Amino acid sequence: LQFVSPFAFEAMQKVDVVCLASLSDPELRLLLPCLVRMALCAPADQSQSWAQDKKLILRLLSGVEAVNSIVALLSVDFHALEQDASKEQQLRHKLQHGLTLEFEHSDSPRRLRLVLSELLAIMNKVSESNGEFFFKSSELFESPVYLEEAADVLCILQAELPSLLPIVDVAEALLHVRNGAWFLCLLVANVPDSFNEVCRGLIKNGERQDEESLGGRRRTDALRFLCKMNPSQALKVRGMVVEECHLPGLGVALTLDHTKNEACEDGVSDLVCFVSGLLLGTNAKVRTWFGTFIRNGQQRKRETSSSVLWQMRRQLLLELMGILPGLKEEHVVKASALLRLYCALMGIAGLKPTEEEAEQLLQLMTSRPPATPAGVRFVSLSFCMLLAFSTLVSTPEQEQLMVVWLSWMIKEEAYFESTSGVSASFGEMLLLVAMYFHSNQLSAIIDLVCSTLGMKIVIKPSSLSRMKTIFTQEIFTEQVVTAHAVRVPVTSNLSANITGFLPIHCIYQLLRSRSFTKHKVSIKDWIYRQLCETSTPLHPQLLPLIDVYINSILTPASKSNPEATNQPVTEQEILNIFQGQRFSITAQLLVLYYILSYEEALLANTKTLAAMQRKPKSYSSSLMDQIP
Amino acid sequence: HMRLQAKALQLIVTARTTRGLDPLFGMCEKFLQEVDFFQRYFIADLPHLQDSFVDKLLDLMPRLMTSKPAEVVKILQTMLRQSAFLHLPLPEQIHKASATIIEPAGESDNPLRFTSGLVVALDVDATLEHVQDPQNTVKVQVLYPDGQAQMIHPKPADFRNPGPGRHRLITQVYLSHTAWTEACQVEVRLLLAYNEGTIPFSKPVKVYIMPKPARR
Amino acid sequence: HSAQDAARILMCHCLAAIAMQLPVLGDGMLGDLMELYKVIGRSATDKQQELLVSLATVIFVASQKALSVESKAVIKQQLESVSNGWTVYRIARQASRMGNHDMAKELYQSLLTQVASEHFYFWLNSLKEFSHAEQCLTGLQEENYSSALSCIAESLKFYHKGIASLTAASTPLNPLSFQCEFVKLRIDLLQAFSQLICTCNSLKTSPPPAIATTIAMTLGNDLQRCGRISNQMKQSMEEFRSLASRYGDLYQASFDADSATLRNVELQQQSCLLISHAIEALILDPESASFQEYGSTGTAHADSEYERRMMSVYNHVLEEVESLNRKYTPVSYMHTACLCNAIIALLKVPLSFQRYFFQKLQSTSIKLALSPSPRNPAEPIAVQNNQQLALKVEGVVQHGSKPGLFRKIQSVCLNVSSTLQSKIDNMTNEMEQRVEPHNDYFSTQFLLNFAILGTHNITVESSVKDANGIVWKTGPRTTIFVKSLEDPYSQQIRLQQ
Amino acid sequence: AHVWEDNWDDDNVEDDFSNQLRAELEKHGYKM
Repeated sequence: LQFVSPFAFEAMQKVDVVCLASLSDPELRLLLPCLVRMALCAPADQSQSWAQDKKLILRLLSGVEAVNSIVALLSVDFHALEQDASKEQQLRHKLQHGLTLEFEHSDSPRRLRLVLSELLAIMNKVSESNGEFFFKSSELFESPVYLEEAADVLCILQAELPSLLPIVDVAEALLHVRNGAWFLCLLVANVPDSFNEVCRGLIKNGERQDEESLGGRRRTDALRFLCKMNPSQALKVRGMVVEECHLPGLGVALTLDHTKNEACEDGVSDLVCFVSGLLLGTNAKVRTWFGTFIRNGQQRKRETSSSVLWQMRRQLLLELMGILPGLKEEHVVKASALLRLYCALMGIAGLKPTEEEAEQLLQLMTSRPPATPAGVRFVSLSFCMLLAFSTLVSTPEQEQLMVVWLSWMIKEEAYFESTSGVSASFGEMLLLVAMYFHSNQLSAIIDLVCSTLGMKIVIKPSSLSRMKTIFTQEIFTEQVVTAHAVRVPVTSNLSANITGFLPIHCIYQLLRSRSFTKHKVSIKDWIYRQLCETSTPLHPQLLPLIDVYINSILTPASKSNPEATNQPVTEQEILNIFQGQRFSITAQLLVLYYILSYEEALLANTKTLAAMQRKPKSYSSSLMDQIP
Repeated sequence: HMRLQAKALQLIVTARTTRGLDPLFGMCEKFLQEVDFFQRYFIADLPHLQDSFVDKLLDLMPRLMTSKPAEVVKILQTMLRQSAFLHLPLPEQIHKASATIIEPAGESDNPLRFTSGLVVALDVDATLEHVQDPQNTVKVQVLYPDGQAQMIHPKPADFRNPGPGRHRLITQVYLSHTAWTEACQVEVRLLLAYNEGTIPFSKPVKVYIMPKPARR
Repeated sequence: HSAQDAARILMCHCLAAIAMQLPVLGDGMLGDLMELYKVIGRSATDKQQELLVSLATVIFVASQKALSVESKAVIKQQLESVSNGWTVYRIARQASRMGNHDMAKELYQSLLTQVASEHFYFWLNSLKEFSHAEQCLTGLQEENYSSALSCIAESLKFYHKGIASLTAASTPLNPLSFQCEFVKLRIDLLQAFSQLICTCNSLKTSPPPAIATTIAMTLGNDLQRCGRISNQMKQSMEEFRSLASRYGDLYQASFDADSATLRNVELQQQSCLLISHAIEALILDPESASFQEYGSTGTAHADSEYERRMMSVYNHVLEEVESLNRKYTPVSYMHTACLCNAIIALLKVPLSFQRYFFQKLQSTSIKLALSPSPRNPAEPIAVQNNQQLALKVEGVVQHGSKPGLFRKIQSVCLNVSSTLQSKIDNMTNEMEQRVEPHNDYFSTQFLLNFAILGTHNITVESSVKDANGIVWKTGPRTTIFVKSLEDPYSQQIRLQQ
Repeated sequence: AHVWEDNWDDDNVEDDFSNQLRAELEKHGYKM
């Protein structure tokens, strides 16, 4: 069978007579009835340009005897045919030869009556079927010899009986008809302006979440034929699909057809953009409906390569093949977008990935990005991706792979921050998840992972227990996380407005643990820089932090090891703060709090200091009377 | 005069929004009828109104009888755009009425409790200041929180007159409804009716009401 | 000419205002501002970004018409010489504001090729696609319907790509609700235009012949000069009116924009209603129409040259339809030509991307926490159905900044109704109450009465009404499930009844 | 009052979203 070409359809829609002259014989044979209706019938427009258009329509109408066939068909009396149709409709509400043979031998009025009876019977059968898909067989409509003239007669019926034959009901009846996809393509080719109405009626009568039904498959194929014959409005059809929340496999088919039409390797593909917008968009019903679609495609255990799900999965895999090289510079944002889409796939839509998909996922995890803020974002999402789905790594090969990768990361934590310029959000979330693992704050682990991902999924606590066994033994020890914490830069412009879980909370908990003085790590530089950079209002952790700090300066960590002692802030630094303007107001308020608590704690707890015999530098009277 | 001007502006706006030529005709007929009622009632003071909207419109009145409503509202629009501003002669030491409910206080969180369908009598004690015809004008309005307004008239023995032009309203208001799940707030306000419509001139008070179901 | 590169930013802002009022001031002296632009690079060292942004804004205002390729190449030369990405992004945003979509497309392409993050990338990409589609729309020829619909199809393909990438950029935080909804309504407007011009072209597809074949041409039974085309005109009129209703909905749900953006949305709804009235008063019954624009129109009190241009187009369409109201029979000989002319003018005026589509201010919100019996899950709340039900709704208003930037909240009209969850849809209780928040917290008690066995859904609305008094339908519109069971003694008595 | 009221170009007026974009894109600081 030959479908109507898009060039022919745009020529018909734009009514360009030179274009219609440029089209060749078979498409004009397909498009005869409307053109001869144009050339014979009384014109609504009487303009002279339309007169030249009409004589050129005659010029191209040279050479066809089906013109005379349509002449006879128009000569049949439509009022009598209509009233007989109405009476037969009322009766239905209340031939030895085959149908093709009767169509052939019987004259044009009997032909019209028989095709009208078949269409009306199919319409009534659908209307009593009430959306239940059936199959209706007619040898006239299934005889490949007589398809052309049969479709011409159907076009004449549609053009002659608007009220008796609603075009949307005709479209549904022909959807039930076996060759009615080709028939409807010819119908919309003859009547171009009803294309949107036809597509709307099809998707309104379509099913919600079944692409495996026969009727759903036929509707999908018909709309695919329509979008193939009109590629310009294919994305519009996709738009109404998204609006009406029907036929998601059909929407995927449109997306794949358009990404086959357009080859733009510079940007992110419209497939990735469209699926990401559906899965991560604000429309809850669309997200749930598409998730149900992915669930059905996943639970479909049959490996059918013509499935649109396997099609778009393969297209995504090939796009990842194009992305994956050392990682290139400009590919990083595209890779991160693909990662977010994949997380949308297995997290909220529950697509189980196969072993090669998982291997490529681990390769993309362990890919080394350049030292950019984009690379920082990429590695943050990658670490959260693996933490979210530790199920991706199964074999010891990928186990030692991600161990080596994470070892490389913890060697390049502050290096990445220093090269980027932005504070290490990745390093600080590493610090947070480190003490979350140590104190078994798995709920906080889950919440931080979801917040980093920007989308809510549920994650397995036993999988996080396995990752805890990986994480807390050889990757992160007490001294390792201590060094990591002291090399984390401070939270810039710290206040109570910036909410969350903070490195200041981490440092406070560590100093409660006294691990800094246990592993001999200087903390006064970190405290000094954070408090010098702090502004107003006040984050409520600062005062207990400073009190624990001053208690750690005086009281040693261990009885057996009295030497465990943090060095206090130097009076030269206190002068540099109190020069005043260079600093804030909250900074020297906290510094005054620290020094006064220092003096009071020295003159209160002097018994332990006497037992220690390491009396620290009591501050000078010059410092005391330079402080206002 | 100002009320006529208001009706004219409302007619102009409905003319802007309305497509029906016969609704326009009806509104025009009623508006001109009200203008005729105004001039018939106030034959006088037409010399007192100089360069006035109403008197210039009375001069142009027969052409409005002749003409279609479209040009009627067009001329009325321009006419009232550059019509006038009238002087308002200030009278002697007049006062505006003021109603203040001193009882119930309404700050009580202790609800008033009864059984379903039965009525509770709530005293209303208010001071009215500078009201003429108080027993016929001052009426009580109670809003039940299911949204309905009950209008209670006081009997004319409830209007004590201790002094000149200052009255006290002491009355009963009968509140009943079906049972409620929790206590709610019933609105009590003093409406002033004329002769045709009502005007609130008191601060509303909220009273906590809670009906219980039957005990057995 | 005579300035020392400090006051130039200030007078550039000022002359931008003056040319924003009167358009001729830019195309009068296009050249000298480009000369100052070319001397910028070796003229400035300290606020290069600021004066670059200002003078690029005014070069767009000056070249409100189609921008010269040489001029934009010089602009790109200086920007690629010395600029911040944030700088050139602000030039791009001003280009989107004025309407120079080709330059906008180029700048969005460069910023897209850099970016760093994901929603940022998708946001820039969507902006790029709308700029490209608007470039295609500006590439239009007068009185050529086939080329016009081809350009429409191309631009609609590019909005489809852009709106997909915009939904990709959408996040639970900073959700682009206004942006997505406004661009979707623009898409639907252009789809309606394409469908209307398609039916206009198919007017000559023997519809009068179908009418004359079905019924007598003289004294037509379906209509006087009846037509399936007239039926499609009725469909288009109803669709356009629905689109105008959606625009009114978008505006009244936005409520947060400034005067320029709210005015611009009003103009888009104006265009939609113009097409609706044109197709209603010309194709449909003109005697029943009988409408003449006997009112003041064409005053230059507008706040934008864009607004003036749409207003002039409106005056042109009104005068043409008022001339052609009674000339022809309903066969629509040149009525289709008049409609096509209106469409071509309305698409020749390009667009104006606006501030609330961009940076948003005065972000006000209503929390609107109801406090019934607390339904932590979606379990419905049992009521005895004999007494009543109380609601105890509560709302607290929050402001992202200085609350009174444009509109100060005055009163909150809460609106509560019921619905029968188990299938007149329980539309009996249609309450609304106008609570005035004295402070930023308020509560109000509602009583619901129902004696129905099935589950019900209860819906509330905020209806924030401002100082001068507007509807402004914003707010959460949350819903609560309520169960309804009855006394066993009551059921036994009813069974005995 | 300021010189021009419809000024999209001002620092403290602009909101959180393209403040974050400003942070990123000032960090970037170039176009090809």
